[PDB]
Amino acid sequence: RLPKARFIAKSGACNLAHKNIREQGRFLQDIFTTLVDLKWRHTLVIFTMSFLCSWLLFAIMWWLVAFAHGDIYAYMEKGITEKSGLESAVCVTNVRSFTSAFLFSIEVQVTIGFGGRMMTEECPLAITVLILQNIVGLIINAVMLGCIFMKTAQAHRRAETLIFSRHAVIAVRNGKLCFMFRVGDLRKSMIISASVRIQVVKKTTTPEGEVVPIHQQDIPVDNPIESNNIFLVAPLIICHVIDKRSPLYDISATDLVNQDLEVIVILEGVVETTGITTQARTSYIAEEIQWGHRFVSIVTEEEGVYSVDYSKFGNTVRVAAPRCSARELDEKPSI
Amino acid sequence: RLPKARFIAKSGACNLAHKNIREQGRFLQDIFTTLVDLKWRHTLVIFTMSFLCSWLLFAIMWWLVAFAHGDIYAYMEKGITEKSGLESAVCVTNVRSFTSAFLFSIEVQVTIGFGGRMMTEECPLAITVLILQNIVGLIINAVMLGCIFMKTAQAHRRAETLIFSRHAVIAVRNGKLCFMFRVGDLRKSMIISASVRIQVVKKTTTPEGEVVPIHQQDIPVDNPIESNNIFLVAPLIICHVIDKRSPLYDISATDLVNQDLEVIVILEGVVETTGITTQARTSYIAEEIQWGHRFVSIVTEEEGVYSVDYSKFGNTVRVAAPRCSARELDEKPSI
Amino acid sequence: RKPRIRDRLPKARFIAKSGACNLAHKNIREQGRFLQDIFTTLVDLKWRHTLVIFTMSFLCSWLLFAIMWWLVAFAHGDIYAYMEKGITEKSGLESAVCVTNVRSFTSAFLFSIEVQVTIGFGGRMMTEECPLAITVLILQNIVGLIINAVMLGCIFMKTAQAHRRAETLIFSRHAVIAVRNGKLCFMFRVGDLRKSMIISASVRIQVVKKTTTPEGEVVPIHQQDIPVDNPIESNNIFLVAPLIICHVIDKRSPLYDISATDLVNQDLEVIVILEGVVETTGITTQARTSYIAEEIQWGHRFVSIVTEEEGVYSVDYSKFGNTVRVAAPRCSARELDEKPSILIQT
Amino acid sequence: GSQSSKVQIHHNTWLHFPGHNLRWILTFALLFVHVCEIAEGIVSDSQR
Ligand SMILES: Nc1ncnc2c1ncn2[C@@H]1O[C@H](COP(=O)(O)OP(=O)(O)OP(=O)(O)O)[C@@H](O)[C@H]1O
Ligand SMILES: Nc1ncnc2c1ncn2[C@@H]1O[C@H](COP(=O)(O)OP(=O)(O)OP(=O)(O)O)[C@@H](O)[C@H]1O
Ligand SMILES: Nc1ncnc2c1ncn2[C@@H]1O[C@H](COP(=O)(O)OP(=O)(O)OP(=O)(O)O)[C@@H](O)[C@H]1O
Ligand SMILES: [K+]
Repeated sequence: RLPKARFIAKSGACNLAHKNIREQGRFLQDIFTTLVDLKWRHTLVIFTMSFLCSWLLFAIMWWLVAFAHGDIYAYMEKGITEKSGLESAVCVTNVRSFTSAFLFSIEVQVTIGFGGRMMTEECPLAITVLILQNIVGLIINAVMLGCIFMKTAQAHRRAETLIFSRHAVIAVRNGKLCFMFRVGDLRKSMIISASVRIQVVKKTTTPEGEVVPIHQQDIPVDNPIESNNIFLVAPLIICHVIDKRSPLYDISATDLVNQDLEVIVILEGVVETTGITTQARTSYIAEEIQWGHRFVSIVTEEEGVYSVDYSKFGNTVRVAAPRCSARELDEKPSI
Repeated sequence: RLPKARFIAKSGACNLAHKNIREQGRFLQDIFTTLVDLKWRHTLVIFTMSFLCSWLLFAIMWWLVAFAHGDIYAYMEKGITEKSGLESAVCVTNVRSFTSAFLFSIEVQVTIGFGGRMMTEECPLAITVLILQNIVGLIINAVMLGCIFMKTAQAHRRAETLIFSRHAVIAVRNGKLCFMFRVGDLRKSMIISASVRIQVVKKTTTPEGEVVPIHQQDIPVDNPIESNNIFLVAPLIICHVIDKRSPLYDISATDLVNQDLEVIVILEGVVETTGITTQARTSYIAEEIQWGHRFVSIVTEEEGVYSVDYSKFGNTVRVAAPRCSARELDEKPSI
Repeated sequence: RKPRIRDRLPKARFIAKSGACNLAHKNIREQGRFLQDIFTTLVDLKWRHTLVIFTMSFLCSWLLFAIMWWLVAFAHGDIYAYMEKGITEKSGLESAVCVTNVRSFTSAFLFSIEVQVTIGFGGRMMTEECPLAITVLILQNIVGLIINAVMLGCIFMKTAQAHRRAETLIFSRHAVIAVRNGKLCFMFRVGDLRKSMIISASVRIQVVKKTTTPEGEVVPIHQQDIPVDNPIESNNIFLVAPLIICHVIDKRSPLYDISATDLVNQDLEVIVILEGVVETTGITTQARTSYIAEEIQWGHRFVSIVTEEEGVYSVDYSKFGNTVRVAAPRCSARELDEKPSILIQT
Repeated sequence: GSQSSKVQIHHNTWLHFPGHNLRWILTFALLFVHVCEIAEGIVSDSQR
């Protein structure tokens, strides 16, 4: 009872599955690419995690660093100043605790700098770790800043919202059959140089043995200059007539109830403000197309101005239709 | 009243009402989205307000935080000497007001850190407030920097300038009819890979009894290779010749007043200065269609250098012509 | 193939199978390499080199202006005023130490760090006496902000170009020629590895050959297009699974002359250039491959790579270039076309 | 692992047999030894 595998699921999102792909690998730089495009929830945590980590790490490099040069002991043994004058060799002035060291750490990699913890010039290793901490702080700061700007740059583009009607129809226009979906639009800006292509997916044997397993023909759509452009403000009805040249030409009234057909439709174009290319895909399997009922009018001239109504986006009514095939209807006049 | 509703208004806009659609829900991301695309008379205001609000809020927090631990009391009582302010017991050193705490907050936020307002490791809660405010300050700084840079990157994207005409002229040209109009350009740049499209909107009722309220027919544009690209430096005269099969083939040549018609012109391109796609458009209703008049030659050699004057950009001249539709021109050789 | 062994250089390979344009330009009017060029090389470095140039630049600026500050705190008679240990610092207050508590180049360097990266430890401040020091401080901060901005721009632009990883478009290493649907057909296989689709795709197939003209001219490297044989004459293509892009030739295309023996000595070379814009990046990409005469394993036919799994199709990529040598007529390019009396030369 | 070019499914044991023996037992032992050290430390700290 499983549906025979569909090439493009009804909600776009082509559901193919190719394996044995030679594992190209897992490029060392890949984490950064994954890092750039995260939910804002994460890029407001990895920020905090990176900063807090670096701070703590350099702090530990730092509380211990104060101990080694004799700093902790002078303050502790006597009074800081009442009993005695400074040893004057303190690496960073008044750096009392592995708490105080942590506090000091915040000044170097965050560029605040209070002043009560100066850097003397005796201990060279201290100068080395100062250079290193400052460089790391700058690199981390710049990388995080670039990430935050990328995820504030891409706040304009959100998502493809191009809506095809649920299922197709098949009717007669000017004494000949047709095939209709109903494309449409949602947001303010029109699409630019929007284009439409209709492909039929089928299993084609060949009179010379070859049997293309899942083979995709392209078929023309209807337009009085045979051009695939389009310009949509209210939903259109993009027909694509069937004729002797067309492949659907052998479909039948009964056979469509159990048939191997797959009419994918693709629509391309850009969006004016964002200036970004985009495309949208969808389909029509044999179960989904029901013959003889044309779609229902939308545009209504209100008193003031035209009105486009969505209440009946996919509504259908039956209409006269002959049950023969495409080649049958044109087979003979008397036919 | 009785104004038949135009599909798209003469001054470059789309005016068809969006009705009855479901509410997708104003997602929270939209707020940031609308922050990004603001004109500069609001961006600096929101910028400043955000900075001031953060400053003041954290200053109030520090004042409270130098309240519960009783720093504030201690500074006040010991006026004469202060005994080194009880050996700097207070969590934040030398803060002993609100305004002073405000100065401390400004120092910590904007990375100044004067020094009189040193911070000790005496109490933990102060460290927690410092870390919190620091990280929030960095996030606000990064966000606002991103905003300003996004605005900077869109300096070139300014507005749209394409000079159409208020008059379509149907005068004879090379032994047939035409429906010309004038297309101009103001900016010094040349639109790369421009295209033109002409569409006709009118109500129609299909032979099989289905009615289509509006219906975009297309019409070809004349070009000696049937190519819709174009090279617009000077004003140009688009002309959509009326062959036998064109929709305008049965106009009431001089009873063209009560006619349910509209012509739409759409020009697409990408500007070679930015790279952004762009599109201009307009429409001609019946009442704005001069008959018999042809457009007026403009291009004039002046002193051996070509001159183009827009003073006479869109003014026409009446010139005698046949008054019968092309069909009334197709029946007999001399009709 | 000893003749080919000595003929390894003589070879009609206009574009290497990798894709580059193996050519040689010369006698050109190289105006020079203006300054801004170097800056562009700064953008397109790799991470190890960018990090090195970054850190080296910061350290060089710090050390240089520290040396300058050292000279400054020398000339103002400051180091001596400190060195006078009659007291802890007996007359070091009135002498207007140009920079407070600057004792030796190490200390001056600590001050340089403290003034460029906006740390500011306070223990050593500029004073109200020496205008020269104020001039050098202004210069320090201006150069600091410019260098900071430029390095930030570099790092950012190496971050914003993280979408680009590598072009991954795959061809059948070999061509194939066969008979399909009653007539001779030229084939090739095209597949993709990236999950993302390729919008507005297009392909073009061109023949590169040395030509002759009846008028007398010869065009050395002549290019001529060929149709891509889609159902409704359009160079569009949907790429979910890999497929077979067949440019079948009748008369107008230059395949009428082909004789099976001639392929070894054949001079024509097929070039394929396809292009499209990637959906999730916004970049227009273009991939090119070369089909040399030595790689055209005539007479074969391609294999099938689509199988019904449980509910979802499975696809292989190992069997790309594997072919089953289905029997086909020989040299029928003109014989079958210019139909003999039988009109069925096959 | 949220964006890469590999077999998407999660199924592997590349060099696990000489490493499973290593980690799975080693870390546990190690975690055991760290627990032991925690015990000695806690009781000693109470003593001192
Ligand atoms: N108001 C609407 N806004 C957006 N999409 C719509 C709307 N109405 C219908 N659709 C589209 O119709 C498709 C299927 O709709 P659904 O099956 O939920 O309702 P239906 O009435 O059973 O089907 P249909 O609406 O197509 O007749 C969906 O892809 C959806 O995008
Ligand atoms: N000098 C000009 N430069 C650019 N565009 C022009 C110029 N003159 C007219 N146009 C455009 O032509 C269109 C209509 O021209 P029309 O023949 O109606 O003259 P008009 O509109 O009365 O002139 P105006 O717009 O100055 O009142 C207008 O939309 C206008 O933008
Ligand atoms: N599963 C796959 N993974 C990676 N590359 C592939 C795969 N299948 C085919 N190719 C590529 O297709 C090209 C030609 O493949 P061909 O049809 O010759 O199969 P092949 O004989 O196995 O190729 P090769 O000899 O290069 O391994 C090769 O360059 C190869 O890179
Ligand atoms: K970008």
